[PDB]
Amino acid sequence: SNWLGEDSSAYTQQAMAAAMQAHRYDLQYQLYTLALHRYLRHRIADYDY
Amino acid sequence: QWEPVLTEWITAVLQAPLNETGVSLSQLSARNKQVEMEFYLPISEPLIA
Amino acid sequence: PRPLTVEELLVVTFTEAATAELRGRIRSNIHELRIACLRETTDNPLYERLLEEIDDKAQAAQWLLLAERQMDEAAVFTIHGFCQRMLNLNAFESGMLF
Amino acid sequence: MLRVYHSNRLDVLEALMEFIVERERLDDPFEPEMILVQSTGMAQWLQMTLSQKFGIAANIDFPLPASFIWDMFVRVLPEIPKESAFNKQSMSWKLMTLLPQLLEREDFTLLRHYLTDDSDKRKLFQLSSKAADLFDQYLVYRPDWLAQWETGHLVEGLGEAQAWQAPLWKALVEYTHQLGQPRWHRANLYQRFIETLESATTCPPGLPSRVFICGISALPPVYLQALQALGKHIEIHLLFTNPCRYYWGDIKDPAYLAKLLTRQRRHSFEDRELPLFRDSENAGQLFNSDGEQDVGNPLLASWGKLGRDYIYLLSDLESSQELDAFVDVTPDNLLHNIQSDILELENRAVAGVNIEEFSRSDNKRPLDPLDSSI
Repeated sequence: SNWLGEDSSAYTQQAMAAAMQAHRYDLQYQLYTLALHRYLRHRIADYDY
Repeated sequence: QWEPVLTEWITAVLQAPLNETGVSLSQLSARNKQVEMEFYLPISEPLIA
Repeated sequence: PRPLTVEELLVVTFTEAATAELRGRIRSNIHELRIACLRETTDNPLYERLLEEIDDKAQAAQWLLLAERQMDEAAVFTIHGFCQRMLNLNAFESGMLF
Repeated sequence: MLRVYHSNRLDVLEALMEFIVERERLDDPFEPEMILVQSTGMAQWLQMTLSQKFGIAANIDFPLPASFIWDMFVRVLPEIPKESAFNKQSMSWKLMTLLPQLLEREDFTLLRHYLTDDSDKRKLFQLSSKAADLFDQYLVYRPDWLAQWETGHLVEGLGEAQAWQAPLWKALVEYTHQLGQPRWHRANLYQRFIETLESATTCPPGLPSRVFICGISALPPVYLQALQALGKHIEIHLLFTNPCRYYWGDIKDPAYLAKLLTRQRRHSFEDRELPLFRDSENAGQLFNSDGEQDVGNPLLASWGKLGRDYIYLLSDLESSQELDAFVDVTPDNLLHNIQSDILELENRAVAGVNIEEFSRSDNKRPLDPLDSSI
């Protein structure tokens, strides 16, 4: 949940892509995927990404 | 007085077509979910930015 | 009529420094008396008189050991610290909050 | 089948956790791993060590023992609500309404004299809170008194204030029945739970595969009995960190210590127990009525009351598998000397009982004057 997008046109695939780089949320991608991969390699035997 | 607005907003957000499969979260049972995980990643060799 | 214990000997001492000094002197006297009763010999005249008065040396040693271990809750207190705890104990009779 | 892992340090018990969870593994990835703790620092340390060894330590639950017991109650027994109706604040709020009506009953004169001075509800609130706290402690530790007070009897050999506590409990039970909230609670639930668990099939539904208990040195006998009953069908591990090596508990009967000849197993090889198996058993090491008087180290004998109670509780189970894994220390420093003297359960104090040993002072252990341990 975030800022007051008073019009529905302020939540399109370009506005969110701009806000992704403007708030640097792209690090969470790799960090969370690595964290979940390191857990799957311990839980599931014969795991393929 | 926020109740009629919220009770349709929840139903609107609970039925989205996410990724062409596993969409519309109401078709997910309790055996297939795990909420609020917490992890720990030990890192050596100090991370240069 | 009966031998008492550590937590049933109330002493209302005037000032806090005097309470601390009294506690230290009582603890040291108990330790030295227990050592002298174990060894059956001493040099202090009052300790010699007490050791001559006591008959059961082993029972006396046990009582002094229990007293020394019980000493971390001894009542060498002041009047305010006494009245406060008595009020907080019999709050039903005294009409106080908790 | 309730394995109890005695040890001396926490690094050894940490290696036993990592060996078991690596040797076997859970099938479903979404099934959590349950570990019982008491504070948050222990949980943080456990997560740090597990994650440091493995690579990640995720999806681990740390519930309180009471919450774990209630979860097992609602999982095994049917139609139980997810949380009890007798909370630590709900009793206070109910007695807030209950006390003015219950007043003027020929047994509440003390409360009448306490209350009718003035009324900003402060005294009533404090009395209700203290009463609720006391009843919660009763519910946790001694349920037999509540079982008698449900019918309305009085127990003999007990002190005063029962005459104003028991009708209060009975009226509270009647009030919470009058509202319509669920009736079940921890005093009358555990007996039915252990009764329906002791004699049943080997496959109850929804129970977890295994559970560990780390860093706990305080457990009520009711919870111990419930865990012993639950350990028959699932594999449960218990980790107790005791300082001593041999048995340093108490006694109950001149034939109970004959029954105390249970066999502790070494973690890999053979059996161990306290030395001098019969002379130190029947002789003055164990006293006729109470526990040991010649315990050993005076520091242990003067400080380990709670440890004595806990080892006496765990030295009474019947289905447990008592195994040990200790580690020795060498005497080189002052601190290591004291720790070794505590662990070996030996006395090293010079008293001077006779003139020769009082004169000669060359029988203690020498000290390095450059030591900086203590």
